[PDB]
Amino acid sequence: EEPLPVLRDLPRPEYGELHAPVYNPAEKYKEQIEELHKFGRYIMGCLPKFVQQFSVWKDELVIYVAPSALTQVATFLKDHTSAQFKACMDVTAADYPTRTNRFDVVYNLLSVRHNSRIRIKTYASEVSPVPSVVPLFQGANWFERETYDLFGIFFEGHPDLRRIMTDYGFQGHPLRKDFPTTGYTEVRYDAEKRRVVYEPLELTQAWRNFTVGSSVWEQVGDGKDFTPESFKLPTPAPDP
Amino acid sequence: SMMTNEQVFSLAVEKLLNLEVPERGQYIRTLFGEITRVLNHLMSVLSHAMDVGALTPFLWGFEEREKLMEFYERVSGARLHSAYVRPGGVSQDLPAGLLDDIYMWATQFGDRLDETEELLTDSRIWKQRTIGIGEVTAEDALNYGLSGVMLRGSGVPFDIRKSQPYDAYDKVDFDIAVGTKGDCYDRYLIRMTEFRQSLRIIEQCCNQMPPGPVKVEDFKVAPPPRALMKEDMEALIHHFLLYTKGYAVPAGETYTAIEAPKGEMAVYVVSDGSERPYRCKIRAPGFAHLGAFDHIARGHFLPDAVAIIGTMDLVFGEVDR
Amino acid sequence: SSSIQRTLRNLWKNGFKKSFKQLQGYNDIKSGRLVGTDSFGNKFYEVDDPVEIHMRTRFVEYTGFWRQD
Amino acid sequence: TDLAKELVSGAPKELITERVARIYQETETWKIDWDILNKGNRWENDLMGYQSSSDYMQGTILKFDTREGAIRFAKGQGWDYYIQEP
Amino acid sequence: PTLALTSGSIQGTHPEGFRLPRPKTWEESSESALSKATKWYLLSEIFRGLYITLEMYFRAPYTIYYPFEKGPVSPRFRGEHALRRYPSGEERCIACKLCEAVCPAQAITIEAEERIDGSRRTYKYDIDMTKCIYCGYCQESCPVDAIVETPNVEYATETREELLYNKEKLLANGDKWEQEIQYALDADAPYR
Amino acid sequence: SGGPVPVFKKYTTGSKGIWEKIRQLLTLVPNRSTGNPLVKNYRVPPPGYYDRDHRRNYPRLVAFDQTKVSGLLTLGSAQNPRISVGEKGQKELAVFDQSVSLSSTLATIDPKVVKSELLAEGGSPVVAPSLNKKMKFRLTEESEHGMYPEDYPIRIFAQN
Amino acid sequence: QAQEILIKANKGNPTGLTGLFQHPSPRPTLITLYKATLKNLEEKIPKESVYRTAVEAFTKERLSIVENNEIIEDIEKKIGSGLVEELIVQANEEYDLIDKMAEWKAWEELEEKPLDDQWTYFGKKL
Amino acid sequence: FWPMTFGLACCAVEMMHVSAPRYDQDRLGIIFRASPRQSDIMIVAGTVTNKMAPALRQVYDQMPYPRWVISMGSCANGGGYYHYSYSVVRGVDRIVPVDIYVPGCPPTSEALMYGVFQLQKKMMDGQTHRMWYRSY
Amino acid sequence: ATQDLPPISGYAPIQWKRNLPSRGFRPVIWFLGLCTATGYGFYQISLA
Amino acid sequence: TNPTAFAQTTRYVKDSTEMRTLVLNLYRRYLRHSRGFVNNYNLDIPASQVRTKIRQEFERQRFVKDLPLKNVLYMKAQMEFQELVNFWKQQCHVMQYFESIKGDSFVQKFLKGAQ
Amino acid sequence: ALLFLPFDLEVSSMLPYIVSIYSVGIYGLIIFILFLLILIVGFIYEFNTKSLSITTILHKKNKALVKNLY
Ligand SMILES: CCCCCCCCCCCC(=O)OC[C@H](COP(=O)(O)OCC[N+](C)(C)C)OC(=O)CCCCCCCCCCC
Ligand code: SF4
Ligand code: SF4
Ligand code: SF4
Repeated sequence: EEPLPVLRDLPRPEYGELHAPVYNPAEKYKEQIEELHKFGRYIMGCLPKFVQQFSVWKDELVIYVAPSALTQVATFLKDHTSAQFKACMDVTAADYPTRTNRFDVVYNLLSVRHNSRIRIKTYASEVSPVPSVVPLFQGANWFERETYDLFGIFFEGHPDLRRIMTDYGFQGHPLRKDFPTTGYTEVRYDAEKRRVVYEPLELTQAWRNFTVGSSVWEQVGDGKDFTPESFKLPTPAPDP
Repeated sequence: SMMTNEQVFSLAVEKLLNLEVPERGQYIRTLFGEITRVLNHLMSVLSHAMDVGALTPFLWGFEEREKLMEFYERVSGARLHSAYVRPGGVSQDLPAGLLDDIYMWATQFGDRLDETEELLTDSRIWKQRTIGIGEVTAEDALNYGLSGVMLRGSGVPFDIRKSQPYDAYDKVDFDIAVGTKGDCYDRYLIRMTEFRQSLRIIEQCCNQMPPGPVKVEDFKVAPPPRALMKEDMEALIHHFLLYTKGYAVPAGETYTAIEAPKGEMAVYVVSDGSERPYRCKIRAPGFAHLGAFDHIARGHFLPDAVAIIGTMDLVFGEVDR
Repeated sequence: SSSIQRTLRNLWKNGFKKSFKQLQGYNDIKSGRLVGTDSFGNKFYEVDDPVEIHMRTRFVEYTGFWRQD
Repeated sequence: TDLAKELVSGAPKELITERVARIYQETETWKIDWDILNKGNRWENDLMGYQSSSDYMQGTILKFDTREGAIRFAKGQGWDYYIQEP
Repeated sequence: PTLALTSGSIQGTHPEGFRLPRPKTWEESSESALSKATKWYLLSEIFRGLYITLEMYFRAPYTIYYPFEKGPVSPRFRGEHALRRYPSGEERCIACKLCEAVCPAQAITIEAEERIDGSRRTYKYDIDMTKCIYCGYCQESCPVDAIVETPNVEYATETREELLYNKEKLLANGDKWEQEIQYALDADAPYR
Repeated sequence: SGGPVPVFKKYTTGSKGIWEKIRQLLTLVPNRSTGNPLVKNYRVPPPGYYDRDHRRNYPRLVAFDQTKVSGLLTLGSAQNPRISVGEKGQKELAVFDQSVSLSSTLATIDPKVVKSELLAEGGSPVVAPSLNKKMKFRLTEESEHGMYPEDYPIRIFAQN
Repeated sequence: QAQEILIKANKGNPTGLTGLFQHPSPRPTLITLYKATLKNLEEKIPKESVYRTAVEAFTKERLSIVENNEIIEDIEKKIGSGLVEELIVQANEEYDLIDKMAEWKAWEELEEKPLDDQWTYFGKKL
Repeated sequence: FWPMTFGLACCAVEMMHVSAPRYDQDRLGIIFRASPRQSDIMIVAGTVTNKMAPALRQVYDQMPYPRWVISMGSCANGGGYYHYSYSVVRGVDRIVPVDIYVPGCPPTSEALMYGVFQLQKKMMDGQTHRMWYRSY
Repeated sequence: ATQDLPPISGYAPIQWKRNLPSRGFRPVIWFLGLCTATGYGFYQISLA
Repeated sequence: TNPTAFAQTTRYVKDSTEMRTLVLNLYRRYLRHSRGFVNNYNLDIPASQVRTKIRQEFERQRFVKDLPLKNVLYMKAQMEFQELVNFWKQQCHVMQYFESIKGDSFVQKFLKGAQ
Repeated sequence: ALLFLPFDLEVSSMLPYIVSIYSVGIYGLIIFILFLLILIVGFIYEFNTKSLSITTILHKKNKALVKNLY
């Protein structure tokens, strides 16, 4: 039955010298870096016919495979007990027109058993078929459809591949680097036709390209190496 | 769940930048990470209940959203779209007297949850609409990529706040509710437990908020104070350069996931060494949940599709983006 | 805040002429202490009534009788 | 190499028949932009003075790491292009 | 020595008692048949839910009477834009074009030159209010506090043209709302 | 713990006098607050370098092809050397300057070397490393977590 | 020979995971699956493989736990790979992985090498 | 004042808060109707995409007269954040007539209520039957 | 002093565990009252 | 899960003879469903005109030589067919599809500003 | 819906008894019970046959995964 206190009038402490703990955030991933280097090396040893190379950055491990090796490596990472990556969380692509094969099809897998994440990278072109992992991961059904819709990647074996984001009968694949960000056509309602119609694009205010202020200098340096000593090549000893 | 979305992008950029938020900044993102989680579950649980036919709980809890969005508006100036969580910390510090209002709200919110459970939890009509509806096996939950409450309702005890901790979630205590039957009623109970577990975290953050800077002490990423900007030449240069060129991010890529209220939300960001992201793929938890709807809703009747839609917590801006 | 005792109490303070204006635009008969009047003519009041809820301690009286902007 | 990838790209025919691209090294990367329209590149909006346009490629600037990549990509799309020698 | 010898893991181990116990039968209940049938036929929990609802009927509602009453606002609130002046009447904006570059929606258009008296001043400052996302980046980037957002929200218009603010409109807002702008700046001064 | 708290200890507006006794008589759970914030307590005051250049010391992206991976099984590592010395040392490392298949390397090498570097714990398979080794859970009981009793079809997992 | 073995049950008590039922004969099944795996390894995959070496290392030790323990909880606590119903599924899927690996011939030379510009991002080759 | 339930995006959250107890549009006679036949106000609260525009126009055309349209938020007004997107209509007034424009991202609940009050003010100035007498 | 911080003693603990205590008579009593009311009701119907 | 109606599994055809048969089968399906297109989409033209329009689109890609382009063209032609039959396209899009269609001289273009 | 008609007629058949309960006395009361007891066999029949359920066309059955080992 006591009155409620005025929490505004309760005393507060006073603090002085407070800047930061000066430390490098990359150091806390050191243990993770070594363990993923060993696990990636294990996968390369188990599949020397399919794994081209692997990379470990902080706490992320990437396995680089060919299109004709994706189904095997995904099956190995799905069923092997050491790596029970049962869940495919995301399938996506990135466009690099400078390469012979533009696209980088990326598969992020999750293992709830071992609390681990792994990434699979494979490549593709505008006409090169890519195996579908829908038979392995039914959760890849929509992600592959989205990847095709916005890039145009031929997922062979997909049970139902079609547009999922763009309008019906939409021409073009928006996330390609050569597709303009405003597209080509726009809609409006035509009073004479009594319906909404597509028309070629015209903008009252054209998009302004402030991006030309790209630095004439490079900002970030060459970086600091954090490769585990267990994975660096040994150096020959000096002369006796 | 606005501030959680900003956090996953901020975490990905901070990881690429090789920076880390100071101690007080991490707690603020945890405090409003759980305020945002409550804001989402009020929208999700009560709209799902309203679609089933329980109109009244929607009205009660939306006033709780009004009180929570008042905290959103006081720290940022927008009730909904608060660009408050930014790479390096938060845009502005907590105003004077905010924690007392948050703590005052928390003293009553337990009764609000209990009154909501009075109309739903033990109701025979509510259980008839949710028990045995939208059953998901633990195997099918993993194969279809379900996460969060969809995965946890099927018996799998997995939470990203525990699996890959971030931003002072390691410095608080909370429990995860796990279902056993994987239907709409199990996920309703889990989302009601998370209501109380967030309130448990909110109280701890209010009692453990440390002093210090809220943003990273680096003017090549974070804006300098205005008083320093107008007296220090180097501050004025960094202020000029931040708002006219941004900050460069070292070349690379990352896949950073958080425990969003809908589930696992992740971003796949590719950096080309410039001040613009080369690629940004946003992994939406609702996108994966809706891709399993045909597998889940088969057999059920048309009214059951309404329940299955509402138990997935589908916000289609997240799905489509 | 929804009782008839509060309404009758505020009805006695304002008088019929002022309360009928509140019965036409405000939808609620309310009383308060005059705080000021702006350059447009609106009159701003503050309520000392202990039964008024949080966000209702300040209210305006507009100049018009049928429309309020 | 010689595939007419413009047939399955989805882009309109004017990129192949009308518009001309430029390949240039502006100072470490090779870029591809499009020559402006003779008419319709810009015109002042009569209402608020905005800069209007009907050129949908005006803001598109491809980036390449090598000269070979820029030429190979342009040929693969059937683009009419000229190389601006550095 | 880890669990790697059996391909196991620390995370793979389920806690003690993870397996669900045996489900109960009909004889293994705690309530009698008549006890469960009385709660069933007489709708025990349904009547309780009605009583909880009837309690709310006697509590104070939350409704405020807009527009006679307004919801709370904070000095950080983002609303209608306005250009600001110094106390002498001179415009604060030096046509520096910082806010134009930051603007995530490209809603700001600035054209500048040298004034007749020789000052670095703009002659064209337009904000497309139908394109702005009311995000406050222009306010944060201004080095002279020229561009601000006032707490105003009630400026809905019949036509979309009226949401194309030019410099004269924006300066008129700054004169109109200068006192209210002063409240927000003074209160939010310590945190900026 | 978060057990029940009396209504007067919550920052809401309650009842007084005879009406508080009536409220306690006709409420199923009388300790529940009304939810209306206190006017006199809530919101009464209205709101109105190189040493620390961690970005430029970012980790460098390093890839490991079959060529270098083969070198580690054959020549050892800089932490656990198995390489020769002198001009013989540089002759063996220059072997891995061009394409060297790992499957060919795995064909002719001592399993005592494969089971020490490629595998671990004496031939044990390498298991997917965990993102957080502190992730553990334990079942609890209603007297601990305060949630639904056991008859409800959910369970509560603590930190353990 | 018809060794008809139940991998996943569709009836019985619930295990705590939705859709996963209690296996009525846990220990005899794991022995049969483990032993048929080791025999299937020696018959399909050459001894130079690293997958074959690693699988035999943990298949024997997993089998050596079921052969020397009667308490189901003790077996689970000594392996740490889920329940025994889960352990049976893992053993089944590993057995099916040997058939595919033997078919794939995953131990041989890299089938398709990448192009020179393939794993190069913005000029810095990976 | 019976608007049609047409919440497209984050602008719909503020429209749901108008029906919340704090503002309680129902006290003003405002009820949201699912069917266009029972509605006379169309509140476009959210981004209108090219895939949605024909559906939006069809839904608008099925409202019996008299009908009014409220455009809420920057997306519906002129495109907003997604103005330069390949799949966004740059303003809902390219498809349907708009009677009032409510600004904000999102407009607050009070900003929307003010917009409704402006429309109700214009509706109270209607002279349809005196138009027949004095103009026809 | 310049930042919002918790009080030195901290905030008082709040209620977050479920609080829905059972209320009402035992089901036996409700059934008896139903039979008691039915018996008295038919007695009055019989008298009428 | 199950695929939608009229869905085909994606397969990369490696034989030009087998590809030719698949194209001819699909062309027949377009002709057979032509009367359905007029019914569902309420077109103002006879089904005979619809079949003529279908043939023109197939005649455009008559002389495509590269096999990889054939598969992508075939795959996209199957997706469009599944879109039309299932009535996923809105009627406005199909009406505008038939709205499609002498070039001016040099001076004529010069006078109006050309292109 | 079809079984509604036989039960609707049974309910409508009690109307003569409602307004003549006193006159028929015990004889009519026993006949009234016999009328209801014959119709209660239809109620037992519908319960045991489960004829008042919903005729779904899909059925969810849990297949068992088995391995034909060698
Ligand atoms: C008088 C005419 C109007 C009401 C008629 C019907 C009332 C309910 C009868 C069945 C009760 C029952 O079955 O009781 C079962 C339950 C409780 O028993 P338990 O769960 O074992 O309790 C656990 C152990 N205790 C006994 C220690 C608590 O009681 C109730 O939930 C009572 C709820 C009543 C509160 C609301 C009253 C107003 C309702 C609205 C009226 C218009
Ligand atoms: S608030 Fe943001 S979007 Fe609006 S004008 Fe300012 S910078 Fe542009
Ligand atoms: S940032 Fe301020 S001073 Fe610079 S152009 Fe914008 S309004 Fe003017
Ligand atoms: S205007 Fe802003 S708040 Fe409204 S729908 Fe568009 S992005 Fe969301």
